[PDB]
Amino acid sequence: AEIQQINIVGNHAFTTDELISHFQLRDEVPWWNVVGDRKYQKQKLAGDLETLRSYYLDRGYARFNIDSTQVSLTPDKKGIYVTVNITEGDQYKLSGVEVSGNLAGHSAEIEQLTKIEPGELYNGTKVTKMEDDIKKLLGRYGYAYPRVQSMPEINDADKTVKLRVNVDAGNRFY
Amino acid sequence: MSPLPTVENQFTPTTAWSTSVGSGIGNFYSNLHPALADNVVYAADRAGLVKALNADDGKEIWSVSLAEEPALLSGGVTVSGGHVYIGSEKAQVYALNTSDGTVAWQTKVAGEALSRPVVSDGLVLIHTSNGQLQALNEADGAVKWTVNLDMPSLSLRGESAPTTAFGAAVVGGDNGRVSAVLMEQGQMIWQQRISIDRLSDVDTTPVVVNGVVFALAYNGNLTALDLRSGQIMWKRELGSVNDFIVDGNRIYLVDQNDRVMALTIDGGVTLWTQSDLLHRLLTSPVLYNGNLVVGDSEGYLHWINVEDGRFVAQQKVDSSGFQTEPVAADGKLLIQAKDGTVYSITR
Ligand SMILES: [Ca+2]
Repeated sequence: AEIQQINIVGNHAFTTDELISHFQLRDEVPWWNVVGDRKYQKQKLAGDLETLRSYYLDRGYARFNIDSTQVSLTPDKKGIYVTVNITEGDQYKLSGVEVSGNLAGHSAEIEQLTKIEPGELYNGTKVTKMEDDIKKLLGRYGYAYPRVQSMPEINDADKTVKLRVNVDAGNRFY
Repeated sequence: MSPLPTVENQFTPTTAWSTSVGSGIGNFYSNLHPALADNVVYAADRAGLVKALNADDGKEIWSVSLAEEPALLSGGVTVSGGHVYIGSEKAQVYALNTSDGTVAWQTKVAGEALSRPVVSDGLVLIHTSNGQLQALNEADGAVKWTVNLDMPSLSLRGESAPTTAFGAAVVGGDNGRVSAVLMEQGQMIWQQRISIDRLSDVDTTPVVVNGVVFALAYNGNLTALDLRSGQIMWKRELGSVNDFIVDGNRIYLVDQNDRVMALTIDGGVTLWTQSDLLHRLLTSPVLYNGNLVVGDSEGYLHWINVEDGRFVAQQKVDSSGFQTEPVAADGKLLIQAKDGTVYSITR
């Protein structure tokens, strides 16, 4: 069976067309890629939901949520419908970044990695890359498996997000 | 599929008129079909075009565009009380004025509004693809109440349109349950299970007759339920997504493999079966001048005698094929082909 439609409901900031353009699943094979098909796969759907999530999170929408998804078959069993139901929420700006935990005495260098451009939108991928910068920094002092977790503290009145970042440097390795 | 049977017609059915309605629904499987009220036909296409046509000659009275997205018009058309109701897969429900097609109101609903809108007790009932049943006020479209129905992991495209009786709505669910809800405030009254081979949608419209609810789930069963309590009276291992007919003391149905059948209302014992149209993807049936009529994916209409399941006629009508339900009322037989063309058929 082939995907007849990939529909998004609740998307007012971006067109359905722009959003699903970034998906692995297709309800339409574009002329410029021959390899593509309209076959459904569970794993691909899961990946596409993360793509969609990141699409909004990278663009400031800290409260973005996928409310539900439906997959259905047509009665003749030849067609598949995919529907993603979302609540966008508003755009959020970064107020601050607080870092805590086992920093192995590198607080200062770490704090200079968590600087904020004034008036910066929350960006999910930028948070991940900040985490990665911290891991590499600790990696340069022997700590081969540091753990970092970032929890967004959301202020719906201010439309601001404060990042609370926990760091555990872990074992030093020779 | 099953090849076309050779039938000697007992009468010669013809086309009284046909009128194009944009590009119809094409291969997008959905509910969208014509409505008839006071000698006017109302019909739409998926892209957003809606027309009112004189029911005697198919000539246009008005034509509007709900795109100016595409609208993805999908559920309906239903007409009642001066309003033309249409649900869309952008989760909109429109109420247009019958006189000129102006939008009286438009409401954002909980999800893709796939079901044939059902009007009762001053409300408009909408069943969404994410499992919500909602009641909208007829006069301004405001949502009065919402009932959440459980969604399985996989289902069949389409949503059950509820029937109504004694102030309750009785609706099929996508998880094999029939639900009765009070229409005053959407109070859940009772829920009864009547169910890929685990697919179990009740996408059919329940039929209520003499304190009994008849409902049909895909992969089985056809069940009779006590209206008051939801208790199962009897069941038959038959399955469908197509609406069925209760008329006289007969049940007429088209099952999920396109067997046409007549059963007794009292126990569901089969009177006859007609299997020659197997897998030709039939529309749900309609009674027209004594006969059962169904359309198929190749664009034929088949006329079937209700006493014995015998073909009395067949006509080649439209090359794009049929999918959505035919409509028989006020002396008319109407059907809309996949390419949007509306036909008025005369026996
Ligand atoms: Ca369904």
